[PDB]
Amino acid sequence: KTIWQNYIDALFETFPQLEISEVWAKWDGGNVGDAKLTANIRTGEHFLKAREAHIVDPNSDIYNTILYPKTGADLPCFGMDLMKFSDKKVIIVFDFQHPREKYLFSVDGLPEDGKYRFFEMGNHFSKNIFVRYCKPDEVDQYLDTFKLYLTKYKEMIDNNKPVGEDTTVYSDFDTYMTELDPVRGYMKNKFGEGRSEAFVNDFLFSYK
Ligand SMILES: C=CC1=C(C)/C(=C/c2[nH]c(/C=C3N=C(/C=C4\NC(=O)C(C)=C4C=C)C(C)=C\3CCC(=O)O)c(CCC(=O)O)c2C)NC1=O
Repeated sequence: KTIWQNYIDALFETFPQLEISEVWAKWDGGNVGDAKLTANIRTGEHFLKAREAHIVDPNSDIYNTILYPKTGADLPCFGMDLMKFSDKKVIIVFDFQHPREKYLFSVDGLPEDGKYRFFEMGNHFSKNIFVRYCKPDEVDQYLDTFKLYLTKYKEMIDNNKPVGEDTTVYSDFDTYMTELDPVRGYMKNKFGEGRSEAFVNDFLFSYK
């Protein structure tokens, strides 16, 4: 059972071609394990990969997924970080994440964002970065907006039909995310340092 189930459903209802090609990890961890990690690789028409991490424990439920489109049409990735940290607190982030360094991407008609702790806005995050904070029982209030972002992304995929498989397009992007993403603290704590290292470098941001 996950509070993110309707977001997850919407994603795969939009892109039903994204089927599991590799289960990269199913790990136990946390307290004596109360933490579980599932890391899947999915592939399908017009995508290089969709890499999906889902970490659950008694207090938290994190769904971290990036759709890497096929290269050749200068399309952004679609990224999400849906984090429940406790019974009282969640953060929802999703965005069009463009692989070009210091390149402003936007989709006119979408909400526009407004500074954050860790990343650099406008650099692999778009003008339409969507970040909200709320209670777990409140997450579906933003589902319709998420569905609009999915609709726009499906439109760009369907209209451009990229076919390239040049993973080096994503090198700067995966390098930036590796450098800046605050995933290491949580991961080491629950799973150990070698597993943390592998998860970040060989699964999350492996195109460096
Ligand atoms: C798997 C483990 C995992 C951990 C431990 C994790 C932690 C994590 N991500 C964060 C922020 C964030 N995370 C993102 C975005 C992303 N980050 C990504 O890895 C991707 C793909 C995006 C795509 C949109 C952004 C923009 C913030 C800053 C939010 C903020 O400052 O409130 C924060 C700061 C939240 C805050 O203080 O408000 C933490 C602790 N995210 C995780 O996924």
